[PDB]
Amino acid sequence: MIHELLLALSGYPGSIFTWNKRSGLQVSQDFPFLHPSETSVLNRLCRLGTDYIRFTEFIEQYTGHVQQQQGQGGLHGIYLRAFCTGLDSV
Amino acid sequence: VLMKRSITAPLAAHISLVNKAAVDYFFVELHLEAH
Amino acid sequence: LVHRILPVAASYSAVTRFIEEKSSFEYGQVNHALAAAMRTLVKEHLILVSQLEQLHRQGLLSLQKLWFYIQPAMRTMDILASLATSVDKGECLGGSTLSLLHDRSFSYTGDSQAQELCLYLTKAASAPY
Amino acid sequence: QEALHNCSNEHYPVLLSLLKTSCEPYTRFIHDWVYSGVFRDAYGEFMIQVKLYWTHGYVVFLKHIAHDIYVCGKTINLLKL
Amino acid sequence: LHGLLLDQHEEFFIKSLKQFSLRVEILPSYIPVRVAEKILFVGESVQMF
Repeated sequence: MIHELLLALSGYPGSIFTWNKRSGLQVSQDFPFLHPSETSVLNRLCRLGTDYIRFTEFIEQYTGHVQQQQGQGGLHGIYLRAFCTGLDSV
Repeated sequence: VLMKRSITAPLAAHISLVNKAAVDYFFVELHLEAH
Repeated sequence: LVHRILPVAASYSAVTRFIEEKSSFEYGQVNHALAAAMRTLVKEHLILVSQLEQLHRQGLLSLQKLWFYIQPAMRTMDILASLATSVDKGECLGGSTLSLLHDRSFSYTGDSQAQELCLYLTKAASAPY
Repeated sequence: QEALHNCSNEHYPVLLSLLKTSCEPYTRFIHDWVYSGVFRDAYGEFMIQVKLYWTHGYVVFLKHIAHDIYVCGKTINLLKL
Repeated sequence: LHGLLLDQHEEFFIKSLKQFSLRVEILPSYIPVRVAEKILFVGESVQMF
């Protein structure tokens, strides 16, 4: 549960931190290793990794993905790729 | 941009020299002007 | 990785056999000069092997180092062994193994790792001509 | 064309390093037929394919000088006579 | 400095004397129209002569 959390937050989801698109990363919430004081902390920490997975997915998806084979600029083009390119160093 | 900036200059410099050497060769030896 | 490093030994046995079998006056002065410039690169190979031995005795050589080290002369031996096969197969003597080197030099010329080799072999082989 | 498509992202030096040594033989081809009038043909891939005194066909690189090369070789061959 | 662009279906706030104009929308709100006209003048003039 220690190493599993770092694995899930880095972007390689744990088997304890189940990846969902409606609740993101979330702790199991029913096993006897979690208790009300740490539950709030665990809920707080899950959100950062949920954002991290979407970030890394979107950066991989729009940077270096085609050789020049949408036409929309809010999904493709040089400026959006530049946004992802800055995002990895951020 | 990837284009010629200093490779076409020593190339286009030579094309016209070659052309002038042919056209002058017509006149001053074969007398195309006489025809 | 061990499988990829063995072919230079057959490509070294082929290079040492050309100097014996094709050293007769029937093939002539050009073949003698050709095999004697084949000999210089074998000298260079042994010169490689000495310094590699000094690194290996102190444990400071590994198979990842040896792979990178023997990759440049792998191509060298490949060219010399293929040329030995071709000169043997057509029984070439005279000018037919002075045209073959001219042809090999154009054949690989995009990197010019082999072009300097074939140019050197033609320079040495054409002096008795 | 893969240079002009992406010249700002991090995949640019790798593409330039490939293209910079892939243009070594093609530049030599152009430097032969213009300076000694030796036509060159690798495998059929040369940009110029094979009275009027032409034995060559013509009808990416700068097309502004491409058709100039087509006439610049036969002028050398005319100077050979 | 040349009058050449390499865009693929995108904008860099500019649209001889061919396809050169600036539109107020695509030009950023913190860059003024004033310096943008000077940029446009440079590009068009250099392309012409």
